[PDB]
Amino acid sequence: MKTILSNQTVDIPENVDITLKGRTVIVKGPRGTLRRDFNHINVELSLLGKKKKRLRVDKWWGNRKELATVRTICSHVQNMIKGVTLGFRYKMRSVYAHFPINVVIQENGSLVEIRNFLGEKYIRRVRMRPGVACSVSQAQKDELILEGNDIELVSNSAALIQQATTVKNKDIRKFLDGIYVSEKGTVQQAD
Amino acid sequence: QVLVLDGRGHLLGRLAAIVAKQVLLGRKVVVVRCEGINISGNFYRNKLKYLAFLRKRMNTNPSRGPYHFRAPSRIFWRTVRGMLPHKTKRGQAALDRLKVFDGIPPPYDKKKRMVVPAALKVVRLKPTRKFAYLGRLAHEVGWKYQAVTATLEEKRKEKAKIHYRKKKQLMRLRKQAEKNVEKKIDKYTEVLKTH
Amino acid sequence: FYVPAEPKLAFVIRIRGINGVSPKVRKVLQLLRLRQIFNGTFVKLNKASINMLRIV
Amino acid sequence: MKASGTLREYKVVGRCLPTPKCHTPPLYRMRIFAPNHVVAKSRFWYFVSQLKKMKKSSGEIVYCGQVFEKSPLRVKNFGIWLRYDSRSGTHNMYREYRDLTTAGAVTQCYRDMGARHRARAHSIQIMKVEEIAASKCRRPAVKQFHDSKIKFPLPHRVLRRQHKPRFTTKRPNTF
Amino acid sequence: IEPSLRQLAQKYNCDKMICRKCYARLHPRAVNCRKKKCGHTNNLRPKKKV
Amino acid sequence: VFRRFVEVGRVAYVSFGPHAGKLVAIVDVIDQNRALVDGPCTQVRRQAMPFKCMQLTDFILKFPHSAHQKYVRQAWQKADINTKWAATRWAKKIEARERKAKMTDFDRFKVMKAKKMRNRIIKNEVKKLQKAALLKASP
RNA sequence: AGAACUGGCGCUGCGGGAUGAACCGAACGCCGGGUUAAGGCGCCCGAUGCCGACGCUCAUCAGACCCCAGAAAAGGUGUU
RNA sequence: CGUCGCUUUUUGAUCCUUCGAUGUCGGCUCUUCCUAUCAUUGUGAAGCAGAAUUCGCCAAGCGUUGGAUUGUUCACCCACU
Repeated sequence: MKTILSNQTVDIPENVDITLKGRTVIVKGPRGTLRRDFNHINVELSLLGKKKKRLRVDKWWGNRKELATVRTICSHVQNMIKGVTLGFRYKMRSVYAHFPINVVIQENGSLVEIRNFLGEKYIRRVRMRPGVACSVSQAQKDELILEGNDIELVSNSAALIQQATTVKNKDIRKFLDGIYVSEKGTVQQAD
Repeated sequence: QVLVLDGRGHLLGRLAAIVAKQVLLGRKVVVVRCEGINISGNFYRNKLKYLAFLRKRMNTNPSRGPYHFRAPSRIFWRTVRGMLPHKTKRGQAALDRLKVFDGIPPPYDKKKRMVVPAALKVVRLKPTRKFAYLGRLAHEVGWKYQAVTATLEEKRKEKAKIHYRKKKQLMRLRKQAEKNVEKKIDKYTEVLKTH
Repeated sequence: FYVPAEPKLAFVIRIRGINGVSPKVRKVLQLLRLRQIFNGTFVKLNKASINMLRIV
Repeated sequence: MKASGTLREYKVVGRCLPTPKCHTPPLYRMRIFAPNHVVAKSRFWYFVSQLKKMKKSSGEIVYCGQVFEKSPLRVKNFGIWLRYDSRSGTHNMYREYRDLTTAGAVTQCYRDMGARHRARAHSIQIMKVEEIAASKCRRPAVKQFHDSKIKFPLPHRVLRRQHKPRFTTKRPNTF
Repeated sequence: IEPSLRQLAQKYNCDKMICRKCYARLHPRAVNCRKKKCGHTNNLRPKKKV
Repeated sequence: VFRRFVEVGRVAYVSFGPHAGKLVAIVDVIDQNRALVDGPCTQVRRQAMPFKCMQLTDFILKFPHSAHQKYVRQAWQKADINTKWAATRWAKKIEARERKAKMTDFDRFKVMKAKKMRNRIIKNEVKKLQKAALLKASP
């Protein structure tokens, strides 16, 4: 079709300041900073105006699979804005039958050492992506909490745990055992 | 005398046909840094038809027969050979004017390198489509010299900064010197006829 | 609307070759004196001569 | 028809011959789009024979002139009606373009039917062509150029290779 | 057992759509199999409950 | 990024084609790659040139959407494009590119003698700034 | 396997179809200049090294030119 | 009940090639290839509780035996796996 442009904008609150080197975006905020390069995605970005901080992503030329990626851009900025002010917290809970899951942390809140999963002798050590924090819950049974700024480093690491607790050579519809994610939240609440 | 082609950013087939005609016309052509030649189509596609190339193997003894080269220099060399009449002695002599080098050797690191804007990926592919590097489909297929080459590139390119840093020292100087004019009798006739 | 006279003569050149030719169509080409390729000939336009030019 | 080159609109009128039974037949008129006037009076006897009982032997044409658009400078929006044939059956079609002349808008059809529908130019019959005014367009590709103070840049420019030295020492900026 | 957690395991293990051609384990609101081997077909059945 | 657009009224240079080397004023974009142009004061009349033919310049003209030749003629010479186009650094470069093409053999000799003269002068002078640069760094 | 009608091959080279009995051009004394048919013009390989026009399409088995040398029903929120 | 295909490991049909000759069944021995997968790796689905099974996917790396009868190919049986 080759339409004339589309554009979404992303409003920026005051404690976070987005600066851009190009199609690379640098996001500094209160609880750290993080950056993403979009040198594959063929769009211009424009932060415009002092004292209000609006980011304008627009694509002038394009087709229907090139128009679909202008929202994917602006929805990745809002995960960089939300994660650098609030952060991400994926609470996940252990579900077990007869055998209780023994889950500890070896290395400074990075390595996760899972044993006594389904009565097996084999420990399952999970080393995580750099930028998340491991923490066994308090005032709750068998809950594991991951905290960090960047969603794709939180969420991929929360996927490695759930994938490691995979029941093999069995009926997966019974034998419902695993450390499944149960909540998608923030580190700081209600801002 | 001899032209020197930097090979990165170029396409495999678009560059090697232009090398194949310029080498039939008597020139001596040297393609340098043929590690970063791009090749169209995504990487898993092009890695398939190179693995299909590897099993084209004569049954009765594979020692004689198809010689699968794996360095991206001889990948580029073999592409030129299929666009030359190499079974004739005019096509044999055409290959002897081609000398292809992977990385940048020291006879050819201080020359000025030329590019072919016919064959560039920036020119010729639509930018929203996927391409493959010849360096890492060589590295995926038995080319065991990627690390020892990419070490010698950054040893090469670090020595090339300190040359260019001091070159723009030199031409800041002869531009600051030509402020001290004293010569505008001679500046009449060049600006009159394109300085 | 003044419609002119449909014209009285034609200049007929041959554009196809000599071989692989049906026997009716190599008789009329023999009658129009078009034997080699690219030979031209002025022809009277008639009912007898138009219906030769449909054969050929 | 080959649709060779840019086309050229012809107004072709013609009538079947006066028989002893019928004097002065009504001299029909069509609107033939053809690359020259010899094809143009050849398509008249294709279309008339499908509509009336007339043919070239018992008829003649009494006009064949190029009829050309009055406003070659003003930009117009054309909506045309098609009757192409497909590989399975045949379909009616409405179809909109946007050109400075009528024969250039129907030329832009024959190219576009061959591009999208693979329809060869002998199998497609133009029914009628006229300019429409804006806010009666239905196609959102034609509709999107109805914008006062429209603006757009030219990204990623590529041209003139081999025109200059094939061999240069200069990576060409695409702006 | 813990029946609030019993539902949360079934969200990843039982509550999905199965295709009759590609046999994939899709998601409970699929219309097409994502896998290319069936040609993105549109005949789906729910994963069978115990 | 995208500092100059096409627009109703944008002055464009025409690089190749039948009007190679003349300015035009973009009047109406017609479909996606073809634009209605004219130059009333630069000897190119009204037609649709393709966009890959033209070169955008940085002069805009505030005339209405698709007016006649007259109002574009007013806006061309109210804004006085032709003196502003000569007084730009890019038409000096296309002026300079044709002066070098019509350089006769006798002038090309005179350029050579006056080129090799002043490059002696700088080289015998840029050596003096090298000579004083070490003389700073020797104490 | 067997008939009809026209041409061809057999008896017949040449250009094009990579290769070829019959296909498409085209028929031949020995040459120079000119031009073309069928076919083509990234490089083998003569000629697009045109600032060619407009669209369509991404394949983890792309596709690519009469005869002609590989495929169907059915299906696809893949795009148009 | 229909109906659309593929393969040349069956048999036909054909008679193009070989009648101044291409040594004609099977077995033994040995190599390599194909996948339309029996097992083995990693998986998806069951009317998958487990165990055993069954249906599908990437997949030919590797294995796929010892005997009684019989010229047998094939068949049938004993035994292991």
